[PDB]
Amino acid sequence: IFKNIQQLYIALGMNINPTITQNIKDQYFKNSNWMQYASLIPASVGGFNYMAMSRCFVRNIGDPSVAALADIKRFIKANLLDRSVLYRIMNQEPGE
Amino acid sequence: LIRVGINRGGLTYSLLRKISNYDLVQYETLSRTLRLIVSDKIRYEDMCSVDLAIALRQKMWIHLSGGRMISGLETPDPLELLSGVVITGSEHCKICY
Amino acid sequence: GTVSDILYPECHLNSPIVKGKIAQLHTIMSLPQPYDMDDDSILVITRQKIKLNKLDKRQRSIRRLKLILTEKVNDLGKYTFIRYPEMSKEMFKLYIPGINSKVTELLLKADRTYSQMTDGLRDLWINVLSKLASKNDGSNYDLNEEINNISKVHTTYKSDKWYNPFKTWFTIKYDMRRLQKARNEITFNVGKDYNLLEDQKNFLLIHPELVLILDKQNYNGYLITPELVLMYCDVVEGRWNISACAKLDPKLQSMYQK
Amino acid sequence: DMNYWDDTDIIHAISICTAITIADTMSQLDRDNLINSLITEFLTLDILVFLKTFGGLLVNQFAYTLYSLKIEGRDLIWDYIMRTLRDTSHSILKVLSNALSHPKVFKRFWDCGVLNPIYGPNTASQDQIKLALSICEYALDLFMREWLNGVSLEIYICDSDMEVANDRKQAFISRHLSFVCCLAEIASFGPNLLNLTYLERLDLLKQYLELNIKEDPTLKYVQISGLLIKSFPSTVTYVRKTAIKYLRIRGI
Ligand SMILES: [Zn+2]
Repeated sequence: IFKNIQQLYIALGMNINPTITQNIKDQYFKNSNWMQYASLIPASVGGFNYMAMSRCFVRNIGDPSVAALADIKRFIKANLLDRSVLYRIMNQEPGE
Repeated sequence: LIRVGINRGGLTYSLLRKISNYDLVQYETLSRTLRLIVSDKIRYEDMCSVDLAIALRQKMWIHLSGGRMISGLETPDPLELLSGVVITGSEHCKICY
Repeated sequence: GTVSDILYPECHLNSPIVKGKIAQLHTIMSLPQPYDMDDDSILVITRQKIKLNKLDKRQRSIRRLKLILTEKVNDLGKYTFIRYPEMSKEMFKLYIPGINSKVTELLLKADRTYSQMTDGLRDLWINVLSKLASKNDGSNYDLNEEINNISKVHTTYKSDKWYNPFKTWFTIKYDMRRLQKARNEITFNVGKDYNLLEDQKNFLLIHPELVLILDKQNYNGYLITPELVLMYCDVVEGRWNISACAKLDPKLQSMYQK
Repeated sequence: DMNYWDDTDIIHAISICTAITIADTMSQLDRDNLINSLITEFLTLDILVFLKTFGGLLVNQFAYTLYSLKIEGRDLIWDYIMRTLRDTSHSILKVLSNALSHPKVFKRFWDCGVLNPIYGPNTASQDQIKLALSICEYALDLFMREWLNGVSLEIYICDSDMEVANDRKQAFISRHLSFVCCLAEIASFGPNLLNLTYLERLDLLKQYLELNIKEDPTLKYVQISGLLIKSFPSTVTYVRKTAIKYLRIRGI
């Protein structure tokens, strides 16, 4: 988690990609808890967290979505995330 | 890809724009998700993760599935299913009892 | 040169390290030659190409930095240049406080963001351990050293011996990669293609083809290829990670010092 | 007049006037209110500012359609603008194509890098519409990046009559406000601007933007007051001719 946070900050502030504008950068740097949410929400549902908690015990976890939602519930119980985060994840817009 | 495209042709600006904008689009999508406004009518945190996955896949695939059922995907994850009891001190297993 | 917005410079070492390239860098821009080679054919070829004015575009761009070097550093003839293997002791711990003032603030912000969630992480793992193996008699999971060490990951990473060399090398690699990528992408005005950083103790020149480091306290010079930059950077980053993670884990605290 | 001007200022003026001429935004402003020789400035202008201004004018031209058809986000705006420009041919495309046919202009845009050798086999008089379309593709993205990076956009509102110039300025402000509403992804709840005049459009759009600012102090950190407008009593074409004549006098 610590290295993910550091890498997100590096990618958003000190990278050679010229397409990263300023509005995105200060939107993530100034909105409260946004970097924490980005580093903590699992990647299967939108976030940038790629390590499931059950991956520390078994190699094959099944399908990623169930593990991601179980991890989100565990985060909510541990006060790492709020319930509104789960509601937003459930009500996000679909692709095409 | 660039070398082979130079050798054979067929590349164009509007094709590689998709590759060059990838990370920015990812950040924009996450930011769009994060400032959504939601209500507390449904208590999703009290459901099982399998049911949550089923509901999420029903919501996100609605433009193709409609109301139809998607099966053969969801399996439980180990850390939610299991309950371990270390038996010691001449006491019966609480779950077994 | 090709122009595209999807071409990125290499971030890690994937090629071998060849003595001939470093020796050629020494012999192109007129400097004393520290290397002695088994087969010095490339040096002879480069010297003859210099004599007949037959240097390539990149070679000429490398060559014309000697004018800047002579203009800036007045006493250039009394520096001694050191070969690749002999300079590793000084390159492995290279600290230039003047140049690394950008990564420091980003890493401080990262430390703050992580520090605001250690209690939640501890509670999460305590709940998981209590649910996975529940013992009726005591066995309070809170007073576990491995769990207790969660609240000091950022502190251990920051208060590490290899933090400052990592910051310096990361800054150098970032600058060099920025210039190399600036070669490929669309440009509208042509300007200087190098980066010069002057300090009371260090002199740093970054070019898409080389890095020159001069220390004036003892008058020593280091001329390195872009491959050596990536090699040094990821070696120092590996040492940093190893040291911090061995410090945190109770099972590897002896291996830390060893 | 322009005696106090330096070389950079006159070059910038030449490039901005060329951008204003290529995309006939002035006649568009006039309808809102109810020269064949073009080579020499293209050989003596600045590419970067010209492309940025051209992208700004292109996105300003389609602002009302982008507001009516609720399109939000930089990617979707670029997609729709390019789709419309590719399908329905314009006259600005023809003007740009005729200008780029000259070998020296083609060489300039070839050496700058916008006309990429990889993306297709193109030479002078080989193709015209494709070259103009590629220029537009790069200009749109460049302007969007510059605007999102907080860089001001400056244009010239030139007319002999004062009130006509003021009306043109007001119409441009209205279109720019509509574009800013579209780019902030807050245009879905905007008031309907159908069959309505430009003054009331400006008033209503400003009120809506003020209300959204009242909701959150930063509307997703998108710049607003980046417009820099300089007005001259003479016309745009006269300004371009005058600037290029002083450039000729100083011997480049
Ligand atoms: Zn039992």
